[PDB]
Amino acid sequence: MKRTWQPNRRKRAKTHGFRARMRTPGGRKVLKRRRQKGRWRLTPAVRK
Amino acid sequence: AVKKFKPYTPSRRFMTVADFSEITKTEPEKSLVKPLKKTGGRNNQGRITVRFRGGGHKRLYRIIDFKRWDKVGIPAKVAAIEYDPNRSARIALLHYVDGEKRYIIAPDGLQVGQQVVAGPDAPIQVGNALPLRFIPVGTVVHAVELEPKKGAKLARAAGTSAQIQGREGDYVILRLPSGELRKVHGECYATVGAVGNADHKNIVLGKAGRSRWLGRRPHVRGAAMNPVDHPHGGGEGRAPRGRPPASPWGWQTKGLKTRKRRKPSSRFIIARRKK
RNA sequence: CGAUGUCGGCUCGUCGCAUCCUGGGGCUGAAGAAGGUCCCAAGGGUUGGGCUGUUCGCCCAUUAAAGCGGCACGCGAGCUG
RNA sequence: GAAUGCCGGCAUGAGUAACGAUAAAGAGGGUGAGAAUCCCUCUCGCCGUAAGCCCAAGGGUUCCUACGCAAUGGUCGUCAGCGUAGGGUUAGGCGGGACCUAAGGUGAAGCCGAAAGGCGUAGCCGAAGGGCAGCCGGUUAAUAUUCCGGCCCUUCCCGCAGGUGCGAUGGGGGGACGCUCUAGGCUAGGGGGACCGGAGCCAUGGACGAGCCCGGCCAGAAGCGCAGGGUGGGAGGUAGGCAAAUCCGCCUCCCAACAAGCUCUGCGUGGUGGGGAAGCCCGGGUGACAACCCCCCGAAGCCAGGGAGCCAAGAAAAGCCUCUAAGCACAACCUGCGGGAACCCGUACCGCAAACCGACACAGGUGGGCGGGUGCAAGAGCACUCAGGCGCGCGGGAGAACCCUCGCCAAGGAACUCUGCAAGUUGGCCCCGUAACUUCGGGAGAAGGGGUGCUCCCUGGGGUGAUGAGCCCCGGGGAGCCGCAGUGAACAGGCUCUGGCGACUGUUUACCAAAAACACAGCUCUCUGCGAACUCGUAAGAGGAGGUAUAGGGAGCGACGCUUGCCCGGUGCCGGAAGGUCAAGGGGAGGGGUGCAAGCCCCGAACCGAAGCCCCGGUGAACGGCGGCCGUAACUAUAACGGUCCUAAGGUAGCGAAAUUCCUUGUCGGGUAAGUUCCGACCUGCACGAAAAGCGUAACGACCGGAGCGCUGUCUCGGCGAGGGACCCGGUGAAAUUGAACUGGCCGUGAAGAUGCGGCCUACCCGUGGCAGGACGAAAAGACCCCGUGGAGCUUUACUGCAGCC
RNA sequence: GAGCUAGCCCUGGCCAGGGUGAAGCUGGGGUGAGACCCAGUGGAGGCCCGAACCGGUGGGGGAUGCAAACCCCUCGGAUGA
RNA sequence: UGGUUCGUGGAGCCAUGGGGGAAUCUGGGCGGACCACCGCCUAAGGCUAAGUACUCCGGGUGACCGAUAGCGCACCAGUAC
RNA sequence: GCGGGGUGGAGCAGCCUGGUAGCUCGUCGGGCUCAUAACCCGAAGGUCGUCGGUUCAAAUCCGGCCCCCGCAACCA
RNA sequence: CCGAGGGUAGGGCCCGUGACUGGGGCGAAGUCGUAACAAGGUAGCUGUACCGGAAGGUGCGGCUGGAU
RNA sequence: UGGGAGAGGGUGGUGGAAUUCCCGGAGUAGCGGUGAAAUGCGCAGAUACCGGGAGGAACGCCGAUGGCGAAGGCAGCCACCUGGUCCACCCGUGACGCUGAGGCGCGAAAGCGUGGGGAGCAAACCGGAUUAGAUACCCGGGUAGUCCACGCCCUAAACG
Ligand SMILES: [K+]
Ligand SMILES: [Mg+2]
Ligand SMILES: [Mg+2]
Ligand SMILES: [Mg+2]
Ligand SMILES: [Mg+2]
Ligand SMILES: [Mg+2]
Ligand SMILES: [Mg+2]
Ligand SMILES: [Mg+2]
Ligand SMILES: [Mg+2]
Ligand SMILES: [Mg+2]
Ligand SMILES: [Mg+2]
Ligand SMILES: [Mg+2]
Ligand SMILES: [Mg+2]
Ligand SMILES: [Mg+2]
Ligand SMILES: [Mg+2]
Ligand SMILES: [Mg+2]
Ligand SMILES: [Mg+2]
Ligand SMILES: [Mg+2]
Ligand SMILES: [Mg+2]
Ligand SMILES: [Mg+2]
Ligand SMILES: [Mg+2]
Ligand SMILES: [Mg+2]
Ligand SMILES: [Mg+2]
Ligand SMILES: [Mg+2]
Ligand SMILES: [Mg+2]
Ligand SMILES: [Mg+2]
Ligand SMILES: [Mg+2]
Ligand SMILES: [Mg+2]
Ligand SMILES: [Mg+2]
Ligand SMILES: [Mg+2]
Ligand SMILES: [Mg+2]
Ligand SMILES: [Mg+2]
Ligand SMILES: [Mg+2]
Ligand SMILES: [Mg+2]
Ligand SMILES: [Mg+2]
Ligand SMILES: [Mg+2]
Ligand SMILES: [Mg+2]
Ligand SMILES: [Mg+2]
Ligand SMILES: [Mg+2]
Ligand SMILES: [Mg+2]
Ligand SMILES: [Mg+2]
Ligand SMILES: [Mg+2]
Ligand SMILES: [Mg+2]
Ligand SMILES: [Mg+2]
Ligand SMILES: [Mg+2]
Ligand SMILES: [Mg+2]
Ligand SMILES: [Mg+2]
Ligand SMILES: [Mg+2]
Ligand SMILES: [Mg+2]
Ligand SMILES: [Mg+2]
Ligand SMILES: [Mg+2]
Ligand SMILES: [Mg+2]
Ligand SMILES: [Mg+2]
Ligand SMILES: [Mg+2]
Ligand SMILES: [Mg+2]
Ligand SMILES: [Mg+2]
Ligand SMILES: [Mg+2]
Ligand SMILES: [Mg+2]
Ligand SMILES: [Mg+2]
Ligand SMILES: [Mg+2]
Ligand SMILES: [Mg+2]
Ligand SMILES: [Mg+2]
Ligand SMILES: [Mg+2]
Ligand SMILES: [Mg+2]
Ligand SMILES: [Mg+2]
Ligand SMILES: [Mg+2]
Ligand SMILES: [Mg+2]
Ligand SMILES: [Mg+2]
Ligand SMILES: [Mg+2]
Ligand SMILES: [Mg+2]
Ligand SMILES: [Mg+2]
Ligand SMILES: [Mg+2]
Ligand SMILES: [Mg+2]
Ligand SMILES: [Mg+2]
Ligand SMILES: [Mg+2]
Ligand SMILES: [Mg+2]
Ligand SMILES: [Mg+2]
Ligand SMILES: [Mg+2]
Ligand SMILES: [Mg+2]
Ligand SMILES: [Mg+2]
Ligand SMILES: [Mg+2]
Ligand SMILES: [Mg+2]
Ligand SMILES: [Mg+2]
Ligand SMILES: [Mg+2]
Ligand SMILES: [Mg+2]
Ligand SMILES: [Mg+2]
Ligand SMILES: [Mg+2]
Ligand SMILES: [Mg+2]
Ligand SMILES: [Mg+2]
Ligand SMILES: [Mg+2]
Ligand SMILES: [Mg+2]
Ligand SMILES: [Mg+2]
Ligand SMILES: [Mg+2]
Ligand SMILES: [Mg+2]
Ligand SMILES: [Mg+2]
Ligand SMILES: [Mg+2]
Ligand SMILES: [Mg+2]
Ligand SMILES: [Mg+2]
Ligand SMILES: [Mg+2]
Ligand SMILES: [Mg+2]
Ligand SMILES: [Mg+2]
Ligand SMILES: [Mg+2]
Ligand SMILES: [Mg+2]
Ligand SMILES: [Mg+2]
Ligand SMILES: [Mg+2]
Ligand SMILES: [Mg+2]
Ligand SMILES: [Mg+2]
Ligand SMILES: [Mg+2]
Ligand SMILES: [Mg+2]
Ligand SMILES: [Mg+2]
Ligand SMILES: [Mg+2]
Ligand SMILES: [Mg+2]
Ligand SMILES: [Mg+2]
Ligand SMILES: [Mg+2]
Ligand SMILES: [Mg+2]
Ligand SMILES: [Mg+2]
Ligand SMILES: [Mg+2]
Ligand SMILES: [Mg+2]
Ligand SMILES: [Mg+2]
Ligand SMILES: [Mg+2]
Ligand SMILES: [Mg+2]
Ligand SMILES: [Mg+2]
Ligand SMILES: [Mg+2]
Ligand SMILES: [Mg+2]
Ligand SMILES: [Mg+2]
Ligand SMILES: [Mg+2]
Ligand SMILES: [Mg+2]
Ligand SMILES: [Mg+2]
Ligand SMILES: [Mg+2]
Ligand SMILES: [Mg+2]
Ligand SMILES: [Mg+2]
Ligand SMILES: [Mg+2]
Ligand SMILES: [Mg+2]
Ligand SMILES: [Mg+2]
Ligand SMILES: [Mg+2]
Ligand SMILES: [Mg+2]
Ligand SMILES: [Mg+2]
Ligand SMILES: [Mg+2]
Ligand SMILES: [Mg+2]
Ligand SMILES: [Mg+2]
Ligand SMILES: [Mg+2]
Ligand SMILES: [Mg+2]
Ligand SMILES: [Mg+2]
Ligand SMILES: [Mg+2]
Ligand SMILES: [Mg+2]
Ligand SMILES: [Mg+2]
Ligand SMILES: [Mg+2]
Ligand SMILES: [Mg+2]
Ligand SMILES: [Mg+2]
Ligand SMILES: [Mg+2]
Ligand SMILES: [Mg+2]
Ligand SMILES: [Mg+2]
Ligand SMILES: [Mg+2]
Ligand SMILES: [Mg+2]
Ligand SMILES: [Mg+2]
Ligand SMILES: [Mg+2]
Ligand SMILES: [Mg+2]
Ligand SMILES: [Mg+2]
Ligand SMILES: [Mg+2]
Ligand SMILES: [Mg+2]
Ligand SMILES: [Mg+2]
Ligand SMILES: [Mg+2]
Ligand SMILES: [Mg+2]
Ligand SMILES: [Mg+2]
Ligand SMILES: [Mg+2]
Ligand SMILES: [Mg+2]
Ligand SMILES: [Mg+2]
Ligand SMILES: [Mg+2]
Ligand SMILES: [Mg+2]
Ligand SMILES: [Mg+2]
Ligand SMILES: [Mg+2]
Ligand SMILES: [Mg+2]
Ligand SMILES: [Mg+2]
Ligand SMILES: [Mg+2]
Ligand SMILES: [Mg+2]
Ligand SMILES: [Mg+2]
Ligand SMILES: [Mg+2]
Ligand SMILES: [Mg+2]
Ligand SMILES: [Mg+2]
Ligand SMILES: [Mg+2]
Ligand SMILES: [Mg+2]
Ligand SMILES: [Mg+2]
Ligand SMILES: [Mg+2]
Ligand SMILES: [Mg+2]
Ligand SMILES: [Mg+2]
Ligand SMILES: [Mg+2]
Ligand SMILES: [Mg+2]
Ligand SMILES: [Mg+2]
Ligand SMILES: [Mg+2]
Ligand SMILES: [Mg+2]
Ligand SMILES: [Mg+2]
Ligand SMILES: [Mg+2]
Ligand SMILES: [Mg+2]
Ligand SMILES: [Mg+2]
Ligand SMILES: [Mg+2]
Ligand SMILES: [Mg+2]
Ligand SMILES: [Mg+2]
Ligand SMILES: [Mg+2]
Ligand SMILES: [Mg+2]
Repeated sequence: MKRTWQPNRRKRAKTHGFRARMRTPGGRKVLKRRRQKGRWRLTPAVRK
Repeated sequence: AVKKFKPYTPSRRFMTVADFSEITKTEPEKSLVKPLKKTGGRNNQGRITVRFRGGGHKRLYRIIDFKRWDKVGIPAKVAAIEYDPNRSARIALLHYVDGEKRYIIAPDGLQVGQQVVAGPDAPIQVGNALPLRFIPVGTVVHAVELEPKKGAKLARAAGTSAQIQGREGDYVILRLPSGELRKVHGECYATVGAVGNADHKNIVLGKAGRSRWLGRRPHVRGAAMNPVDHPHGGGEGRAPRGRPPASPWGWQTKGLKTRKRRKPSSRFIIARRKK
């Protein structure tokens, strides 16, 4: 059937994108948390 | 009149539509229309704040002149009478001798080609707007301001009207469409005559779709819901109310008066409404 | 109760006998024929339909007879639902 | 040594299931260590409104070539979307940006919030909407509207010339709009051609033919032509379009007006540039100096901002045109011409799939465009087939049971079963014909029947031509011919009668319920006078609504017809400047502590004192409720009638063994040979009843009963056949489960159902195909049940609080 | 976290072919004028049949699946909520 | 109302959202309701090292571990997935 | 299995709170009327379901038995 | 070709009959009330509407075939 | 041709008395109703009185045994539109007449549909009396309806 993952590059960057994270306290905390963990990528990769 | 159909489909059996006899122009004045922003009953939080709304026909908002005392003493010609989707009334296109074109809601019996005028010295004839004090007591009137210069707020719906009952100091006594008796300031403008298109209420939608065309989404009874949703929710099989009939939000909805008693306007309301 | 699937139907049998029919009998208020009643007998047999989910039961048309029970109310790693 | 323990390793099941659509293969020749599987050829089959092609998402080098086969590939592999290396994506015109706005987002000003933050007009951002300039062909192994060739065009900059009151983020016009139907003319596309060009072809009985097979175009500026969109001209006044205005708007006048003119597109032509098949010679050469014409069909596409009708009344902003303001009129803008300038990103490849979403090379899911021909009434349906693409990445055998999908069946014809479940039957089109009842629409495809092919003769009307031939579209009548059968194949209703429910089309439990449930137009109650009520929010602010009682919220009821009774004691709600109660506060008769005292301090009665409650009323389409015993009629039975107890009042009309009836398969009728169902009745209604509506109702229903007809493999009752499996061989090779096992029957025993204990009986060792009685077989720490001072959802006149409101 | 799903908002797109024949308009009859009747034209509709497309009614298969919802046959809607 | 051991308690102290609202030393606060006496202190402005907390980093040391341990990671790990 | 009830002839008080049986109808007797009904005036009639126990004393309180009507009977 | 007729299918009319139901007509002395006839003790009658055990009552209009 | 009387019809307007309600003022212990009463209303200030408003329906006196109309029926007053009818003059046309199965129209009250309106009245309904009963007559309330517009219904002691 139709499944849950319907990739959409714009939707990805707009929802989980770096600029989206930064615009919000919780999202900055995400970036902070992910940096502190030493995540190689802070934000999902998407080709714009 | 109101137009009936032959029962050539189940829905067409009872459906009635407006006769559109008074309509002389079938497109609006381009400079007097802005796009209407459909809400879907959602407020700026994106929350449904009025239920069961949306999906209706696209509409363009016709700017309506609810002041009229802008152009005092300047008469206008009733150039056309048109369809307005945003209200029950008809709207009359005015071509002022000024060159300015505006809309008013069209009063009953108002005729295309006639002249109308606004002001204290205006004649007492249909389509003219005057401050209430200069209008004879007992005269039928619509599009009445509630406060001076604040805009026509009263009796604007199709077939509605108010009647001037008398005078008291700086205020006049109106009988509003609701039957409520009220003190309205004398300096409030109003148009002599009743709102036209009285047959509006004789319209039988006929079928569900007609409701949807109007942006009125299906309304679901509380009785048909579950207790999480609504005080009338639950019960095995059908249930009677089982409590005082109530809203989804729990307040009582059969007789429970809800206007604020301490409202400053209570001093100006002579008699509560009718039936 | 870290599960022994629960009615009935179907299918498939198999067993018991308190025997429904067939076989052998005694007694009879057994003339004959047909019955009643008991005893011996489990070899085989024991129909098709209307109604109900029905087991059962009533009814129809027959029949030598249209038996009653057990097998986890036999049988859902066989099926039905 | 155990924790259904944790991590890992390795077993068992087992050479077992399976190897992923039943569209299908066979042979020859290559390559190579090795080939059913890679390459080539021929034959066969499949798709062809796709299973072909193009585009967008998404993917990200998967593209091309070379060299490879460890792993990946459900087998194999020499092949590959795999490994390694090299190469490949070219734009002013395509897309996106350097343009515009949409919802929304963000947000000068501003508002709000303990903080974080929430808002918010303008502005900005934001597209698959608007606006905007490239078409045809050639080329590469791989890119092409991008490179090249021809023919075109856009913007910016500067210069020249002519013109002009030039000048904007300002004003104005315009952009600018739905749905259904649709005219005229074109094209795209298609069919035919006795015409034109073309390698050849004469087979096997005939055919050298007016034969067969193949092809008969594409792009193109100005101009002209055809069709169409858009647009009135002039003057006078002007007070509106937040300044201005010669513009727009309004008034008046003349001129003219389904014309024309001017303008703008589509189409045809058009200098020019292309392209060009079958066949046989190895993607190429040839054909070829290819020809490149006529007729017909013809769009849903084009002219397109066309027209008509309708109600539900159908974006914005820029580009563009016009107007004026600062300014400026050496400027500046317009027009034409010339030269120069024109950036950033995408561009490979897959793209209904083996490269996207599904853990897989997964029978699933994925928007837009093109989608040829013939026939069947039409069509995107159906069968075949073109272009093109495929035979689905395990095979070879065999010809059991059994399973799946499939075909047929004598006689019967639902006897099967909970049920005609399933499968039959019916099946398109034309004609004839069609009942109750009805809301006059319908019920209708009711039912039921006839016709249907092919050949010859005669003929009627239309489209295109021209009024005619030819072509094409409907037809009508004659006479014939063949078959078992003519919508000869594929696709294409079984019908009827009668109840229950719901009016109806719709909606729902994604993934066990599609229903009688939800919605529904309609009805009635109730709230709400507008800074509405109500909703979200601490707030600001929003929705409501740029609405105004013919409007909005809430609730019930559920088209329609006829209706909707009595109870206001209780609860609810509504009304009630009395009275009773009532908190803070006001008051301070009067006490009290301390102080040598003034004083300080504490307590404190009467009275005044809000809502709320109490109290007086009203209120049912508000919550709800609508009796008991006993007796009486010139037969019995019954009780129109009476007596009496209680009630706030005692169930009205209608309907009733019901979707409700316990007794119950009530009784009686109907239908049947037989009817626990059904239909109709009756009424002592365990336990109907009037908007949680009552009783009806045409039409409708993949709803649920009952019946008949039709027809059948459902059945009596089974048989045979087909293919895909099951079986055999080669290849690859799982799984849950598993204390260990050397794992028989009976009668016992045993924690009460024993392969494992006793006694007896039986039994050589080991498998294969099958069956499912047992291993209280597997699976899931029973969802029922109880327990726990476990949890959660839900309720309320349980408790206690909180919002909200007073 | 609304790339699934539910609603709403904004902007686009899709719906072969056939059937039925409402209003209106015209003509005719009618009448004092009418209502009305007839015929033609017309092309309405949560109208009818039926693909795409959206569904998911009944049955079978599947059930360590092709698939953690699929396949076949069948069936609902298909200008509209 | 909050803080303190103080949960309304005889509830002072400190802090303050609301109402009322002084004085400048003969002023004012405090010593646990209050009053008297005896005393303590000087509100309504601000600053101030050190002694204290911590270990991302460097070093030293262990009756700490020794690759299922020790950090999640001894290894190209916040990686592959 | 649980509740309520049994009292002049009929229907209901009294029982709770022991001593005292009452209301309406009916029945009888007398009136009015030509007569009946209505109406008027009088009167009777229960020993309280039944047996036991408590009490000085039982319709009353308690227990058992007959009765008479209601209500229940769920999880499978 | 026509064709008696047989068969299939659906209509129309008529008659008989049917659980039950609806009132009607008649039936020596049944139960309840007393609506009408005398102003019948509320003048009657009436068309219609609603209601009630029943006659009946009531509303709105009408009539006199009513007043004394 | 000239003239007359008339609640004939239709439309729009508009006037006063009264009833009810509401507000304001004054005022107190009852008012109301009946055969007599009760219910009901009233110290929460009713009745009775004066002033203010709102609203609906019906038109007193004239008014008669009267007039009009085909009937049903028609009554404050104004205006507009319109029918019928009588008279007079003796002008015109020359039997153009009478009746009328069907048709068609009109048709009191009640009733019905969709709206509006609703003061008074009042079926139904409730209550208080009466009564053996009283689903009646009398009393206190009260919903349809009475009223308007449009559409139906088409009956009558539609009678002279
Ligand atoms: K249970
Ligand atoms: Mg996933
Ligand atoms: Mg994207
Ligand atoms: Mg996108
Ligand atoms: Mg997106
Ligand atoms: Mg973002
Ligand atoms: Mg890194
Ligand atoms: Mg992130
Ligand atoms: Mg209609
Ligand atoms: Mg109109
Ligand atoms: Mg605009
Ligand atoms: Mg927002
Ligand atoms: Mg938001
Ligand atoms: Mg709401
Ligand atoms: Mg909404
Ligand atoms: Mg309008
Ligand atoms: Mg609408
Ligand atoms: Mg609803
Ligand atoms: Mg529910
Ligand atoms: Mg919720
Ligand atoms: Mg709730
Ligand atoms: Mg409820
Ligand atoms: Mg119920
Ligand atoms: Mg319920
Ligand atoms: Mg409630
Ligand atoms: Mg509220
Ligand atoms: Mg009011
Ligand atoms: Mg158990
Ligand atoms: Mg088990
Ligand atoms: Mg179980
Ligand atoms: Mg004998
Ligand atoms: Mg004998
Ligand atoms: Mg014997
Ligand atoms: Mg035997
Ligand atoms: Mg049986
Ligand atoms: Mg049994
Ligand atoms: Mg039985
Ligand atoms: Mg015998
Ligand atoms: Mg048993
Ligand atoms: Mg069993
Ligand atoms: Mg089973
Ligand atoms: Mg079973
Ligand atoms: Mg079941
Ligand atoms: Mg151990
Ligand atoms: Mg395990
Ligand atoms: Mg093995
Ligand atoms: Mg095995
Ligand atoms: Mg598989
Ligand atoms: Mg395969
Ligand atoms: Mg090959
Ligand atoms: Mg390999
Ligand atoms: Mg290698
Ligand atoms: Mg592999
Ligand atoms: Mg391999
Ligand atoms: Mg594989
Ligand atoms: Mg090799
Ligand atoms: Mg270029
Ligand atoms: Mg630049
Ligand atoms: Mg922008
Ligand atoms: Mg913001
Ligand atoms: Mg953005
Ligand atoms: Mg764009
Ligand atoms: Mg472009
Ligand atoms: Mg071009
Ligand atoms: Mg200019
Ligand atoms: Mg517009
Ligand atoms: Mg439309
Ligand atoms: Mg055309
Ligand atoms: Mg063709
Ligand atoms: Mg001007
Ligand atoms: Mg100006
Ligand atoms: Mg050549
Ligand atoms: Mg035109
Ligand atoms: Mg147009
Ligand atoms: Mg805008
Ligand atoms: Mg100069
Ligand atoms: Mg110019
Ligand atoms: Mg740049
Ligand atoms: Mg490219
Ligand atoms: Mg596609
Ligand atoms: Mg692929
Ligand atoms: Mg594969
Ligand atoms: Mg696939
Ligand atoms: Mg066809
Ligand atoms: Mg294959
Ligand atoms: Mg074999
Ligand atoms: Mg057969
Ligand atoms: Mg048969
Ligand atoms: Mg049957
Ligand atoms: Mg069977
Ligand atoms: Mg069934
Ligand atoms: Mg059946
Ligand atoms: Mg067929
Ligand atoms: Mg037929
Ligand atoms: Mg033939
Ligand atoms: Mg069909
Ligand atoms: Mg039934
Ligand atoms: Mg339903
Ligand atoms: Mg339905
Ligand atoms: Mg549902
Ligand atoms: Mg479901
Ligand atoms: Mg579910
Ligand atoms: Mg699920
Ligand atoms: Mg299912
Ligand atoms: Mg359905
Ligand atoms: Mg409905
Ligand atoms: Mg209704
Ligand atoms: Mg809220
Ligand atoms: Mg608004
Ligand atoms: Mg509903
Ligand atoms: Mg309902
Ligand atoms: Mg009917
Ligand atoms: Mg009550
Ligand atoms: Mg009350
Ligand atoms: Mg009450
Ligand atoms: Mg009711
Ligand atoms: Mg109650
Ligand atoms: Mg009653
Ligand atoms: Mg019954
Ligand atoms: Mg019942
Ligand atoms: Mg029963
Ligand atoms: Mg029976
Ligand atoms: Mg029986
Ligand atoms: Mg019987
Ligand atoms: Mg049944
Ligand atoms: Mg009975
Ligand atoms: Mg209810
Ligand atoms: Mg109810
Ligand atoms: Mg019914
Ligand atoms: Mg029906
Ligand atoms: Mg259905
Ligand atoms: Mg078979
Ligand atoms: Mg086979
Ligand atoms: Mg392998
Ligand atoms: Mg035992
Ligand atoms: Mg054992
Ligand atoms: Mg042993
Ligand atoms: Mg032993
Ligand atoms: Mg077994
Ligand atoms: Mg088993
Ligand atoms: Mg556990
Ligand atoms: Mg357990
Ligand atoms: Mg469990
Ligand atoms: Mg238990
Ligand atoms: Mg415990
Ligand atoms: Mg608990
Ligand atoms: Mg969504
Ligand atoms: Mg989405
Ligand atoms: Mg079509
Ligand atoms: Mg069509
Ligand atoms: Mg149509
Ligand atoms: Mg349809
Ligand atoms: Mg398509
Ligand atoms: Mg299915
Ligand atoms: Mg089926
Ligand atoms: Mg199955
Ligand atoms: Mg499954
Ligand atoms: Mg499928
Ligand atoms: Mg359809
Ligand atoms: Mg204490
Ligand atoms: Mg304290
Ligand atoms: Mg102290
Ligand atoms: Mg403070
Ligand atoms: Mg001091
Ligand atoms: Mg202090
Ligand atoms: Mg101190
Ligand atoms: Mg002290
Ligand atoms: Mg101190
Ligand atoms: Mg100080
Ligand atoms: Mg320090
Ligand atoms: Mg160690
Ligand atoms: Mg060591
Ligand atoms: Mg480690
Ligand atoms: Mg270790
Ligand atoms: Mg480390
Ligand atoms: Mg680790
Ligand atoms: Mg990672
Ligand atoms: Mg007592
Ligand atoms: Mg006593
Ligand atoms: Mg005598
Ligand atoms: Mg007497
Ligand atoms: Mg004693
Ligand atoms: Mg005693
Ligand atoms: Mg005693
Ligand atoms: Mg329970
Ligand atoms: Mg014959
Ligand atoms: Mg009488
Ligand atoms: Mg009488
Ligand atoms: Mg009398
Ligand atoms: Mg009388
Ligand atoms: Mg009389
Ligand atoms: Mg009675
Ligand atoms: Mg009455
Ligand atoms: Mg008389
Ligand atoms: Mg007083
Ligand atoms: Mg003469
Ligand atoms: Mg003469
Ligand atoms: Mg009337
Ligand atoms: Mg009438």
